[PDB]
Amino acid sequence: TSGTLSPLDIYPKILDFHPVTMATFTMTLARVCLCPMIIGRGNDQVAISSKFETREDIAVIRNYGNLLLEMSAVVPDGIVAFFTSYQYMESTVASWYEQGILENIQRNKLLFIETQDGAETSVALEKYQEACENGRGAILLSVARGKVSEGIDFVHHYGRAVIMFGVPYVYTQSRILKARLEYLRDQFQIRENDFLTFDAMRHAAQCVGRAIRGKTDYGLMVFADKRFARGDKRGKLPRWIQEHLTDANLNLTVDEGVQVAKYFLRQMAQPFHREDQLGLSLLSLEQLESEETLKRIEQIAQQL
Amino acid sequence: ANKELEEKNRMLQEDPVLFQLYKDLVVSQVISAEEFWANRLXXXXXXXXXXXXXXXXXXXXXXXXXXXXXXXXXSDIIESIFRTYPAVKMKYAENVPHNMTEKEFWTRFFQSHYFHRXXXXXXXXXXXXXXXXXXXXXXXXXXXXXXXXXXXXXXXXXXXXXXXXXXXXXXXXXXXXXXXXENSNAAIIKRFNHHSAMVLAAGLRKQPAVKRAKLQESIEYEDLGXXXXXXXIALNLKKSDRYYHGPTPIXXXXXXTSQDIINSFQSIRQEMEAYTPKLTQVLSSSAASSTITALSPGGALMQXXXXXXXXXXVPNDIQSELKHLYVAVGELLRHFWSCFXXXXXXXXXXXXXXXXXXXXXXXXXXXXXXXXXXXXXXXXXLVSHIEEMLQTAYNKLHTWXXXXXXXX
Amino acid sequence: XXXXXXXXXXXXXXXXXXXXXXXXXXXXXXXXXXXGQVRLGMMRHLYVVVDGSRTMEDQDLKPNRLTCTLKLLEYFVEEYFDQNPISQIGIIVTKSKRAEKLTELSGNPRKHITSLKKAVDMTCHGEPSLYNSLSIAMQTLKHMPGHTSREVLIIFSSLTTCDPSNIYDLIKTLKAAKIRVSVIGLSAEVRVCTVLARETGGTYHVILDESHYKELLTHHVSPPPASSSSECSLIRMGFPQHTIXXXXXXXXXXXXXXXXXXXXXGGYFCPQCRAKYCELPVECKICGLTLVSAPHLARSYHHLFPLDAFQEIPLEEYNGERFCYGCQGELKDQHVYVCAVCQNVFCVDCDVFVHDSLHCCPGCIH
Amino acid sequence: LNLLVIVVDANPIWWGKQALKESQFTLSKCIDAVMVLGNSHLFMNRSNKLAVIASHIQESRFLYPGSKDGKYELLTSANEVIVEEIKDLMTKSDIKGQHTETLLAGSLAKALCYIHRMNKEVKDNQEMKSRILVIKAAEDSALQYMNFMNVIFAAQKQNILIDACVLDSDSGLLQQACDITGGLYLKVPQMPSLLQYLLWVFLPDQDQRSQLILPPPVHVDYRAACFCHRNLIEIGYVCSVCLSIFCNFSPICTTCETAFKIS
Ligand SMILES: [Zn+2]
Ligand SMILES: [Zn+2]
Ligand SMILES: [Zn+2]
Ligand SMILES: [Zn+2]
Repeated sequence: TSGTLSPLDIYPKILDFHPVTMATFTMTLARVCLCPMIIGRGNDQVAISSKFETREDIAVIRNYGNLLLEMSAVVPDGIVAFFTSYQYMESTVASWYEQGILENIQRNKLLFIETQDGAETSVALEKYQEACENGRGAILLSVARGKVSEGIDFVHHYGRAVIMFGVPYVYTQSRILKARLEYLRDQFQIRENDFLTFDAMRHAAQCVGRAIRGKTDYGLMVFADKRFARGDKRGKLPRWIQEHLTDANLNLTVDEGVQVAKYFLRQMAQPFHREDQLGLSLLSLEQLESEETLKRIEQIAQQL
Repeated sequence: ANKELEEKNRMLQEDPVLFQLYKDLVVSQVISAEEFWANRLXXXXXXXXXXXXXXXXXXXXXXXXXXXXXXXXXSDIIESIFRTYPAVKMKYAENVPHNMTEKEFWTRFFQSHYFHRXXXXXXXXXXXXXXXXXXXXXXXXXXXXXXXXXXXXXXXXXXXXXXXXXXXXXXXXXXXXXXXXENSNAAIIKRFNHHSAMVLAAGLRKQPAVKRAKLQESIEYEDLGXXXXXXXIALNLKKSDRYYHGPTPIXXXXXXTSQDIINSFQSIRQEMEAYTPKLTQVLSSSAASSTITALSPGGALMQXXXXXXXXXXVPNDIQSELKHLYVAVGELLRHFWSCFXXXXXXXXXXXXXXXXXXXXXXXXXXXXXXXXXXXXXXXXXLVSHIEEMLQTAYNKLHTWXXXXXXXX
Repeated sequence: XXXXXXXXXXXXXXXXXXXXXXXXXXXXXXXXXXXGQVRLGMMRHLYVVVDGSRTMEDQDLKPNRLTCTLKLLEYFVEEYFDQNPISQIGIIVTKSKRAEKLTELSGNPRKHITSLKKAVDMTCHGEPSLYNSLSIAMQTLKHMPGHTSREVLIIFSSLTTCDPSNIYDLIKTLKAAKIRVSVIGLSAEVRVCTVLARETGGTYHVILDESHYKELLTHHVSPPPASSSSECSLIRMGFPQHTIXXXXXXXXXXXXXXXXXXXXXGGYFCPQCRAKYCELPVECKICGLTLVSAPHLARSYHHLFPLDAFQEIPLEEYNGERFCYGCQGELKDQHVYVCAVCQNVFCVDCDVFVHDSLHCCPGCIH
Repeated sequence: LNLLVIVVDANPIWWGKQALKESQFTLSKCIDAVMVLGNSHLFMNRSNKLAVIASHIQESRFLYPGSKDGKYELLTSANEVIVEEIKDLMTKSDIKGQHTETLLAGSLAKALCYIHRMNKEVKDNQEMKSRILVIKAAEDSALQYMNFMNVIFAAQKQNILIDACVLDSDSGLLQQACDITGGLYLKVPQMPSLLQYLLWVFLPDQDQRSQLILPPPVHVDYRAACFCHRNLIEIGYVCSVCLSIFCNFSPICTTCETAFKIS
């Protein structure tokens, strides 16, 4: 059981597994509660990607920094920014300094960059959580593989805008990948380009889908490169995020995404009291005994 | 310390009208200077009730230039560095003449760890960078995460952590492969972590309890529990008729016996049957002539009003006299009616009331002297309103004295 | 890029009229007003803290946010002194991590609106400071007497809330100092302003439009209800009669004023200290009494015996009283509004007029 | 474009005592001076408007709203409807005992909302100024003071002037209203000359108040009493919950049963 598992067709195809129930439960909402956008279009109309395989391309890192700057200027209370690899976060935050960007991100919010010490990460997390509560703005940028996004969960006002930089592919690792893929071709029947896309999307949607605790929590969750729009990679995000991924939001610019973020936060900072939920996204004692509600709950859940 | 003197002075200077008052009271031999400056506390808390905390870009707000090695004179920048990096504070304690100047010292301040975010053996900020590294290692080793109670404990967020032996991803931290630019980029990461930690700690001045606290916070949902609405104390008025006929006094309202109701209904039902004379009945011309006689300016309803006979004879310097007088007597009655109202039944407040009585009597003497020196010029301009105010002070003093002697 | 396809047509003669009528009806909305028979804070030292941040210069409103905010505060001072006469206002612009008491706590709209007309011309440089602004508002609002519902209204825009100290000990102090702070927010929800609003006792709101922001400031005009904490005292009051120059100044008392003044012949005295005031109502500058003409108590009596709801019914529905009981006119629209007690008939114009201005049913007086 | 709204205090008890007095001045000359003032106001300019309300003891019925005898025609129709309306009002009438003092708050409320709807009728080129004459002849009940101030403040906001001709007795609330709104107050010293007072003082509009020299403003008493003993106050105690005037200090606030915090 997990909050993200997608697609469910592949866990019987890996684990030698035959279940009774293969179930996906749709996010039924009385309020939009999240918006995913795929910011895959630079402000210069440069195609945002990570095709270079961690060997830096300058203008794409420029547009990443521009995204982080303007999303800092819009979003409240803590932005979480997942990179691809620690070499790539190393190189990106390197070239956000020689290039004149990172002082402006300082002017809007307080950075807490990650390191692979076990104690320095915990101190950076503690100051990041003491800066989302003592007035100022805090922004935690990490790697989408490590322990930062495995257990350490970001709740109502600690991450409002989970910025997934890049598509996380395991690129550093050796012939263990080639050999596990040759195995999944041969003795299971799962393709090369199927398993790579599955692994990348389970890591990306794993690190994204921590921002939301309940119905009364709202998380902007942006995906920043063009590859998340290409049908197979978007097709393997879970159903409760594809349901709220609009075709207009598909392949936004930086500034169109910033304006969607502003309209999102303004429409979703108003009093959304408990009395707006008893119809749709909540149930009382006596709202259960009605068989019309039973028909509704029959219509919500689906299987695969 | 001669603080107060410098305050009362600075004020007197900036506030010449207050200076005037200070003379008209102290110099006039009515009260003593100490009392006046004593009970006149009205000023600001601090320069701004605090300072401006180092927001961010304390090195890059007006970076290295009060117009690299340009001028360095911005107050926000030097005060924010004085708060933010106490190693630079101790270096400013050391090397400030004693053989360098702020040109050379701040030229040696825009060096590494501070403006370029490097990490190397360098000039006079090298031991300061070593002490900053010792402060980071004290935050990591002598200190740890305080709210590691139920989250954010990144060292032990794994129940079974082993060495690099029996694992899959054992090539995580490599003891080899230490480059120059890579170590520089790690240095930039460490300097920004330390910079933001010093900002957050500078803006923040100096067990199962915390663990169950963080657990019960991170578990709960705002939806599935209790609501968020405080209260509203219900104001159900008892006697709202007191609101209906309000503070207007009771007019003489004596409608007579209800026989008159029936009589008047009869007479006015008979009256409004036969109706409409328009030429004849409306005005006799003699009544109109007497009405024009009345509304002419020598008759009734022209009250001989809107006259307002004034005494504008010697305006300007008498107005200046009255400005001095009303400022002075305003300060006097300010102190009097400010300490006066509640009796404050102890001996210190009664002693302040006795000092107020002495200031009151000498104030009356100074007011009589000012009236004699002023009104003996051209024989006009009654100043007796100030004497009404001071006579009411005199009266409240004697009435309080008789009241408290009855309360003996 | 293809909004031009929003105009459909079925018969195309009145169908474009139907599309235009749907658009023009969807471009309007009605307000949400709340009624209560509860205790209200009627003496009310409110204290307005405006941003002077960098984010005041952003152009989300039709002029930049400083200009629109300041225009609606001019309207706010106007309607608040138009509705609550005893109370006072003070204005702090918060600018460059420091707080500036721009206009002290007084009770006449001339000085405040003059200062706002001045404050149009400002610069809005730097990041704000919620610590110092709440500190200055606390410093003045310590020593107002305990029956005053001491209220602060923070019109707050930016997100980096650059304090110079810890701002949870202020919220604990202001919780203990029984002050009440309400924040009207721009562009976002900030957790610290949410904790401040829900802990001090106030209410937090974020802004869509011009109209929604007018609705929020109109919501903060009215006296907000009291907690179970505020003192219910009995302030000693003074009711000075007006005194003209007595009988053509036969033994008058010629004074200048009491706060560039001319020679005052007569006017308003004080029943405590016997001073000379031109305007009423004014807190006694040398006594501490509060001076009231007493229609100034009658200007805010409608809060205590308030209105009720009008039963709103659009259809024709049994109406044997064709004419408006308000102003004797026909009901040419399908909205008929019927009172609770007398149950007479009113139209839309009489509805807006009675519920906004006259504050009483004309039937229930009879 | 101007709008005079005459309000005539038709107390049937008072004018009944006036008509049993067998004086010269009865209700017929009162309503006739009202109609001559109305025809004069419609006569001064084509664009002027008229509305005449009659406060009865239990109802605020409006009075208003070819040429046989030589008047202008619309003046004839207006006079016919005012005459027939007072004959339908006063003759066909009732009798009750608990509510026999006249009212003025309700007729002023109808006048305020009537001026509101007639100002919505006005187009963008022209602009309407407005006033309310009050011809009072009875004694006002104290019991509606809570109501009465409210309509004054409505006329404070809606910029409607208020004028008053009181006939027999002075009235503190109505001279109070004519002080607040900026109107005018006048106590007539001799009854049958009423029309000549109206055609010089109360006929002229807002841009003739400033031109004519008029009878001077009487000083207005801001007397204030407690809700306790009804006696005159120069220093009072006012609650901050009930907002009510008490004269002497008392422990337990009676007006709102307040658990008074004592220091
Ligand atoms: Zn006084
Ligand atoms: Zn009613
Ligand atoms: Zn109507
Ligand atoms: Zn009370």
